[PDB]
Amino acid sequence: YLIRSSFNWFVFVEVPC
Amino acid sequence: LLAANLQSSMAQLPMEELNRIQEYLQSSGLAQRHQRLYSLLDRFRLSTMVSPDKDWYVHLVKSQCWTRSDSALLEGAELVNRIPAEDMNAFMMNSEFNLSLLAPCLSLGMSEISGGQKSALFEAAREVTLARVSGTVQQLPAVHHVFQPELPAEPAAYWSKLNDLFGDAALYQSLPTLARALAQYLVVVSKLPSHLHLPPEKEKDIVKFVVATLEALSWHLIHEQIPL
Amino acid sequence: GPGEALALTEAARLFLRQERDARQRLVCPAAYGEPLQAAASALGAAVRLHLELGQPAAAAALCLELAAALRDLGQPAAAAGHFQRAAQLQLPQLPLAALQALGEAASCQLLARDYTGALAVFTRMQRLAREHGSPAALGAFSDVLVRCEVSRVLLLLLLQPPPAKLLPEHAQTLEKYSWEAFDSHGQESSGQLPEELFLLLQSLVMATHEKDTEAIKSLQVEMWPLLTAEQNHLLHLVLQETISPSGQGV
Amino acid sequence: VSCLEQQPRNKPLKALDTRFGRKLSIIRGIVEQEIQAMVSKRENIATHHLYQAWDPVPSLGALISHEKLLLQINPERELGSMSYKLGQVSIHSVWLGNSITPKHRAGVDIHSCSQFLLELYSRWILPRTPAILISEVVRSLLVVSDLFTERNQFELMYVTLTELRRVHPSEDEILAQYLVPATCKAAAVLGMDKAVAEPVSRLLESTLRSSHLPSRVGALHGILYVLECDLLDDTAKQLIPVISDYLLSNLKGIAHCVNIHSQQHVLVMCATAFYLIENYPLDVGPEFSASIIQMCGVMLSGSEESTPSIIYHCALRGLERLLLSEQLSRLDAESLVKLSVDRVNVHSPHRAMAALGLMLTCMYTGKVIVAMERVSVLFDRIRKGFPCEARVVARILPQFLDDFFPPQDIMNKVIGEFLSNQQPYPQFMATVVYKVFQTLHSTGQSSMVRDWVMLSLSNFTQRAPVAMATWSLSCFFVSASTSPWVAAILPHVISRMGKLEQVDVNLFCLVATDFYRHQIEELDRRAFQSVLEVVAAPGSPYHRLLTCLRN
Repeated sequence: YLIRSSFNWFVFVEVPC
Repeated sequence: LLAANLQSSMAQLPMEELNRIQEYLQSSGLAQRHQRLYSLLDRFRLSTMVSPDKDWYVHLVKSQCWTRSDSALLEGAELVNRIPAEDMNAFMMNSEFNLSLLAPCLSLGMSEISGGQKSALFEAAREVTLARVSGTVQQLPAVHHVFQPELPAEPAAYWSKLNDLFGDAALYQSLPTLARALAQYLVVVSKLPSHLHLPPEKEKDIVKFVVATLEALSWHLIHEQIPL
Repeated sequence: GPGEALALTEAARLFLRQERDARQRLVCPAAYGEPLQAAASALGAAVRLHLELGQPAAAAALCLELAAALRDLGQPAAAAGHFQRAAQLQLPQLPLAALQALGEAASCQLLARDYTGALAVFTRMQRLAREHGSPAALGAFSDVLVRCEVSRVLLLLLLQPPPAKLLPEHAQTLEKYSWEAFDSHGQESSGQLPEELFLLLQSLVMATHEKDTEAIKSLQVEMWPLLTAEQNHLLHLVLQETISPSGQGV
Repeated sequence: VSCLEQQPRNKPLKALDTRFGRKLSIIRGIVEQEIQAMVSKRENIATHHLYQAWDPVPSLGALISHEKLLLQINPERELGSMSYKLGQVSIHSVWLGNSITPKHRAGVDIHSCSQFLLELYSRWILPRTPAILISEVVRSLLVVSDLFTERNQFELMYVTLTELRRVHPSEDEILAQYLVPATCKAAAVLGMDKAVAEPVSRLLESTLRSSHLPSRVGALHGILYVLECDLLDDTAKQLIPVISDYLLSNLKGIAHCVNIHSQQHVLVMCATAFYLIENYPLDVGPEFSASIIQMCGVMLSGSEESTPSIIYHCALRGLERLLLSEQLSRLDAESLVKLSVDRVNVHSPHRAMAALGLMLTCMYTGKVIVAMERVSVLFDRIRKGFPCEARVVARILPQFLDDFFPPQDIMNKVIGEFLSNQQPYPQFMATVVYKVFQTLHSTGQSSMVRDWVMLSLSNFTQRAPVAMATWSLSCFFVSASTSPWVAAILPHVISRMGKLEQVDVNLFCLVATDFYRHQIEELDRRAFQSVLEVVAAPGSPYHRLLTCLRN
């Protein structure tokens, strides 16, 4: 999936699926 | 379906339907949009048994810049700025090039011209913009009639041809995309070096294109809704 | 006292009609604003007078008249300041009048491209509307909350504040339109907004998370009938800053 | 297509021709282009295109580019306001353009018009003539004289107005506001000889006391016209003291609460003070300069509500010119540096962006650890600014680093501010790390890149999400590269910041491989695999890359 980046509220990052 | 007993789940979702769903999610690209779902489907199948040279860089830039997209255009303009000047024009003039890059390319290239240096990117993007503007004006009816929202009064000779040209999706989406690039050139053309001013042989094509773009926007209001 | 104040309102409105003739009815290129300078000095003395006479609502009326004039005459930054001076003078005694004045100040900051200033005035309004108008609001304050919600979400999608400026109120507003976890639907509506406008805002906030520009373009034409023209300008700026980011010099 | 000509009162700065002045023009030119986009009134631009700022200032001719007018536009003009203001054309421009020193605009004969109007208006205000019309005719003279082109036009106007001054009642108001600046404009073009100066000084000095605020603002534009002259000492020793007392009296009171007061009054008073400090530095009183800088600091240190945005930019852009003008005493110049840094740390992007311009001009005018307290303000503004500020601070930062520091003194900070979990914009910092490392490769200093990559590789494998750790290393190995076709891909890496598809792993493997083939001796070639092996768990990008290195 995507998840929210922790360093910026508007940035999202992928996690393995 | 995974938590239930297999003899029930194999009857609920046959292998031929699983294979149809899998192929559809790849061909539609929905597999890359919903990776958790696709992973769970391939699990259910398991439960129911280089040298970085010039030409590599050109293949890398092609993977981003020969697309249809609006997602990363300032980054895309910087990537075509590093394609060699002798490859640039043929790279931009190809059918597969993303016409949304032309305004970014003219804006980036102008920032080099205003820095006191020659821009190969600006020259290629200007020529491609003007060539595409003429290339779509050649598809308009040979005798222009006034656009009048109340009455398509000249059907066979003219308004049928405009109803085929506008509303095609493929052509209509190109016009305001090119108009964004033509406007980016026309807002700078008085600030430019003498050889980069408007060609006098292009001035009629530019007026025909501008007229056709407001006519296409008006046609879209009538047959659909508010344009983008 | 009240007769002197009345005469100053008429003497100010004389210079202000004279300014409107030169600026708006004649469109004179030589119209440097000597009557406007005289109108702003005349009302400056009259606001001092109404506040010494201890009647803030009568001083706020002068401030609204001058604020409206400066907006019509093409000076929205000066108008936004006078609308906030009217709001401050009304607020201890007339909360709805103050919300109406802050709404015009926010429109003036948007005309002046002062989007971070507009964002702060909409947050002040949404606080005051909950504080005086309440979790269901009364119908007049509810229409203010509905304006502030939609305007703040589009301003936050335009500006995208860093963690240092994502205030508790901004984070609290945005999370209604967002997902907390990988298997969350996103939150259900509290009934503040129409369901169709709420679903389109959630779709927009989600399309900006997943960088889907084709979805943002589709949602822009779909939301056009539902928004005010000011909100359609905000949503245009979100799609514009999405495709051609500011601050790169290109 | 067009708006009214401006010919400003301030000459091109010579400081900007110096070695550091040229470097300031690049960096302050980046900040100027963004202040214009964010707060310009855009009054002469029809379309949305952000970077199309121009001013109607022709070469005294074709337009002078906005780049080359950098601090030349008149301080009392609001940014991007192209409307007519009293002050459009300076006296030095009337003199230099008309070859008078003490006719056709676009085919149109404007000599015929201005000659005809002088004949009408002089006969119509000096006959028994309607008082409602006299002020409108003298407004016409004040405006139309921007077109005058022969000295006898200003002589005829000066005589006409100085007759009208003794003909018309002494209790006037609506005439005086046009009569004073029109007389001073005429007198100033006539050169302020003793035959004209004493009449004009007596009119200016007395009309500064007028109750009508436009009559004071008109007197201050009159003063701004006469101060362009090569004044005689007997006028300068008497007129300048009256202006400086009037300025110190009316600015020092209002500076804490500007929004209570008329904007054009504060803006014209600042413009007089800046022209006095620059051009009359020996003649103006010892408390002046210092006291003006203090009370302008009190305006800048106000709130978004108490100091309006147009007055904030005026006061700041004025002070910024006074420092690139060489004419400050050092205690005034150093006091302005102390005022600058406290105004970068504010809420609003445009107020902070302007205060950054002021800080930059201070630092390039001053050309040993005190520079480090300035660079940490730039890194803080990348961390706490909106994207539209932080992207601009990140574009100037590589040159500011290269101009004020040896690379070794900031290389620790550059990499730490890209790695920090408190960094909201690592994709802006990636281009800073790139421009710092590619500068070191241009200056033959390639060994320092081998060192700082390997000295920091274990901080990069400690990035919390594996997507953000595989990214960042891809930026670092692109930034470190000597191959031009690898160093070209950084925009393709930056556009993919959140992603972890098979192509994002393959790219990380390729770019880490080519550094290991072409830039990394056996002790380094082993230690690079040792730092990698700690995270080489069976499925990781680090395992996929360790196979490519170990073979």
